[PDB]
Amino acid sequence: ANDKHPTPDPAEDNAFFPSAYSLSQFTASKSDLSGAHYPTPYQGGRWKILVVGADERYLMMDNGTFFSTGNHPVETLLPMYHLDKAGFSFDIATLSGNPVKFEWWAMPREDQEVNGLYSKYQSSFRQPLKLSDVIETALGEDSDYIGVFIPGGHGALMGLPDSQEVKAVLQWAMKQNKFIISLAHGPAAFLAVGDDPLFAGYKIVAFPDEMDAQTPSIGYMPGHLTWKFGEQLQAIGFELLNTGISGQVFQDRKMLTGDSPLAGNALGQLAAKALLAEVEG
Amino acid sequence: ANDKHPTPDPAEDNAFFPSAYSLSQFTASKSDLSGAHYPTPYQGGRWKILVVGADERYLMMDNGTFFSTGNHPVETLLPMYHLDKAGFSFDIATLSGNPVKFEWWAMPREDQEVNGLYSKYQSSFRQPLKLSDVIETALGEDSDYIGVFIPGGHGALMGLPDSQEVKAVLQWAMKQNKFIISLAHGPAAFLAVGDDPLFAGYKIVAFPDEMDAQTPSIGYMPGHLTWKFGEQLQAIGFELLNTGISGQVFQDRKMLTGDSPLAGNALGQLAAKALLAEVEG
Repeated sequence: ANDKHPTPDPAEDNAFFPSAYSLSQFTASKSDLSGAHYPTPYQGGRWKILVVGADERYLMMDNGTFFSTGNHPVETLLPMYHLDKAGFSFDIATLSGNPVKFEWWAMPREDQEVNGLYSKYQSSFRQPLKLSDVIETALGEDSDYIGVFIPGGHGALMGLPDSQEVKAVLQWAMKQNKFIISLAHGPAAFLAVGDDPLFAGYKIVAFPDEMDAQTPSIGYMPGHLTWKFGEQLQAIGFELLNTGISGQVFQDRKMLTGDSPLAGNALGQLAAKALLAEVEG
Repeated sequence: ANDKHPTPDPAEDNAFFPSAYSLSQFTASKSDLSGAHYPTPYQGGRWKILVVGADERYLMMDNGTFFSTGNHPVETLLPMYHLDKAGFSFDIATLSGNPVKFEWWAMPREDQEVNGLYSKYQSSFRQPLKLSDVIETALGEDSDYIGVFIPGGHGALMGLPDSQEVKAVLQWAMKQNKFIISLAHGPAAFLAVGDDPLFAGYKIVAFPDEMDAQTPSIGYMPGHLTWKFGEQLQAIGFELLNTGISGQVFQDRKMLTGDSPLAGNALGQLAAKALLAEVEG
């Protein structure tokens, strides 16, 4: 079971899940969720958070094979767990309006708390809002969103990075001074601003490009990525604070980020703290 | 293959492929592709067929499970095979721009010609055009599209039926008197016109709602459809000509339709014929 060959995904031809060996290395049956206790949660009932998920599971590799990916379930659910306990609700959307796609092979199958949160929001993940509608009717100056959460997973590398709709959402978050929460490959979505220097100088942590060039060696992916989101973010003004991963998180004003799936819990704590602080006043 | 239990799709939670039993009844290792010989095929190198495929594989059932579907490969590749033989090219697009999703469980693995056709357009199916780009520059008054092809498969029931972009394509096709080719569940895409009476009085064949209501009994789908595309088509003026399925195709002006996966070959011949007759007009 310590095999390094990518595992074929029967749902799609020439598609592969991470090899068994890489799975034993980067996934676990339980998550490290902890410290999700907030004595004074938000009771206002107005402020919620918008989640922009990935609507595609299959990412094209340089060799033509499809990496069977999507949003990373730990990177998505842990931050949501803390924010949920902090008293905030979530609206879930995708660009196409099609179901959010998770990397189910990374789901902690024996983690009761994490599974219970997905259960709470499964109807929304499976039948999300279409982002265009949210832009049309739920943003603007008096939106009920206190922030936007863009989870990682390689699924975030598709659509989001060059979507005018994502650009609209980011422009709104900045113009209305809202929280922008992301981690790992999630920050690839920030590239949607194009050459609009909206994020010049911002400091973030994100999944290291170098590691993406390395995981295929143990079959985590069936080929290599066709572009590097890290260098692109740097090209438009972001300062990447990390070169490795350790579950590190960082807050630059209202921009909260995490470096990888290891940062799921730390990010949840970080954001819960920031959001509660703002409503506290 | 006697097993009638829906088969778990490992890529997605609570998603199921058709039961082994239903597959033995509705799919085969080879197709009935035949008579794809056109003595004098089109050689002008201009006219093309626009293909609008399905970008989503998971359809929500009435019981909350997902039917692991997509476009039906036979319904898709046979009409294309003939038109290819006829000398016409194709542009493949999806609403989101995400990869066309095929019901791979129905692909004839032992069909040489069919598999070779897929290989030829493999890159376009996996990395299709986004419909909005096609609408911005490929339509108009002097388009190179001689017709539009919308293949079936239950994947066609998602996105297409209420897409404003599909509406633009169909209103355009009708205004410019272009061929509209579809079969089985593909005609559900015609509902995109909403309340435009454009199709009043048209005769077409399509997969019967009555049949959809029963396939779940043998595990073809993990639940039942949440709506009936046939009844809605009738509600906007379409006259459904078929009660069951037999490979039946019909031509009413430039509306060319087939009744089910069985109509793939005949629709290809019908389309090839109609298009060849016009180009020589």
